[PDB]
Amino acid sequence: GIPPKIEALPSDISIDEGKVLTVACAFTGEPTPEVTWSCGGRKIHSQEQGRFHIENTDDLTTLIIMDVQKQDGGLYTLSLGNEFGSDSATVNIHIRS
Amino acid sequence: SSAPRFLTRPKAFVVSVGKDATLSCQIVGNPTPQVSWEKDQQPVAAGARFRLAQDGDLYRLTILDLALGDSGQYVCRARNAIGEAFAAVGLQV
Ligand SMILES: [Cl-]
Repeated sequence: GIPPKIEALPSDISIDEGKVLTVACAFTGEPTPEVTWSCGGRKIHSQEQGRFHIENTDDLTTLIIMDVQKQDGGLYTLSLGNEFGSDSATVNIHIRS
Repeated sequence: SSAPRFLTRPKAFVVSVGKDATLSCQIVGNPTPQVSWEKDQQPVAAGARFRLAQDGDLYRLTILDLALGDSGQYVCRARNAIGEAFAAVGLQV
C-alpha cells in the first residue's frame, strides 16, 4: 500500500474574466485516491452542463473553470485520500478585469 | 479556436549539479499559447541562469549550470486569447 501525495500544485494563479482556466496536478497513491476539489468548505461537483469540470485519471487531476466570473475567485483545496492516508494543497485563484 | 492544454505535464531532466537541466512539456492551443515560468511564485528572468525555447508544441526551460539553489516549485503558465493552463513541477537537486 501507498499513501497519497500531491506532486505540485501552484500557490497562486490569476486569470481574466470570461476566459477558461485549467489547473493540472499530478498525484501518487495506491489504491488510487479519491480526488476532492473544494472551495470555502464546499465540494466542487463536475457538472456537465455547468461551468466547473473535473477531469481525473489514475495519476492526474484537472480543474476546469469555463467563462471565469469574479465570484469564482478564492482559495481552492485539492484533497486526496485512500485507505493508507491523505494529502491536501491549496491554490489561490485570482480574477482580474 | 482552442484554450491551452498540457499534452505532457512539465517534466524535469537532470544529469548532475553543474550540468544543464531542463523542465519541458507539450502544450497545444489555438492561437498557439505564450509560455511563462515561475520558481516559487517569483517569475523566471531569461539570461545567465535560465533560457527559454520552443520547437513546435514543445516548450522548454533550460537551467544552466544547475546548483542546489535551483530547487523549488516551478509553475508553467500557458496563456492565449481563449484561456490559461497551469501545471507545476517540483525540482529537487
Ligand atoms: Cl499567474
